Amino acid sequence: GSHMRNVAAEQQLRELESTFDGRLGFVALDTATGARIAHRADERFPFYSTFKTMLSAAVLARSAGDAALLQRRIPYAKRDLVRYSPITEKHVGAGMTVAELCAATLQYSDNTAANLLIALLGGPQAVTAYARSIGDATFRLDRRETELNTAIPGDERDTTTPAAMAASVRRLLVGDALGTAQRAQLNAWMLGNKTGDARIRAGVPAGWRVADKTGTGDYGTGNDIGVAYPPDRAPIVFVVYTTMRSRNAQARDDVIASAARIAARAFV
Ligand SMILES: *[B]([O])([O])[C][N]C(=O)/C(=N\OC([C])([C])C([O])=O)C1=[C]SC([N])=N1
Repeated sequence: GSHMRNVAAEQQLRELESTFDGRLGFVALDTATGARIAHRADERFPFYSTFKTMLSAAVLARSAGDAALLQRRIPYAKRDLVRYSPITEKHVGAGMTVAELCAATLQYSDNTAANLLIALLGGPQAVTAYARSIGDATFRLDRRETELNTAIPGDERDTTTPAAMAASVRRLLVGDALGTAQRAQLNAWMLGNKTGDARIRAGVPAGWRVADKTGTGDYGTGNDIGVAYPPDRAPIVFVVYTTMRSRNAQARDDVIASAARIAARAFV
């Protein structure tokens, strides 16, 4: 890689942003060198479901000191279900274990699972407190699902910046924010994500393994965060936020894939 290639990538990101109505917020970090490719890196974006990575990390951190927490069963009823709860709607009554809730919220973006885990931790402010503990001064979780997805212009609730989220994803999945076993579990869950095949995954080479978490809001908006694990070189962190409002899902996913492709080109 080189600075010149990273500057070219940033120009290509600006050109990409001109292809849709809205803003692109992008950071990629090459962990072999620390090199960064950035576009609107310090602007706030609604994080939508990508916060579920921070949420699950906070649960895992608590589980490091409570060996039974991940097996604890949390009951809930049909009245507790919010919109888009494909896994939790199957287990109304006796409910699900904390580990199962984490897997559901990470791999299917299950919203009720997220709310149950937020309540487990003591409320949304506990997720913000966890972010502070790992060095993220920017992240703020103010609301629960599904209200946190409103994305009102100028509203800083339930936002972060691409730079702050990339730093947190790096520390969580590649670095020292969590203990060994918990870092590994977070990677395992995110490697098994079911919702992101058309986003960051679609922009990187086939042999790369991707651990990602998607987000989706109103009006065909979307985002994706994660780490790619190339087969014989160092991991690369990807954070792609947008305020894109699209006519269809394919257009939105193509922008996110393209942004990842631009950074992969610069770093290989
Ligand atoms: B998260 O951002 O993944 C939670 N997403 C949602 O609640 C919404 N949609 O869910 C679908 C489209 C199934 C998804 O792919 O995540 C959503 C749609 S509009 C809105 N405000 N939230």
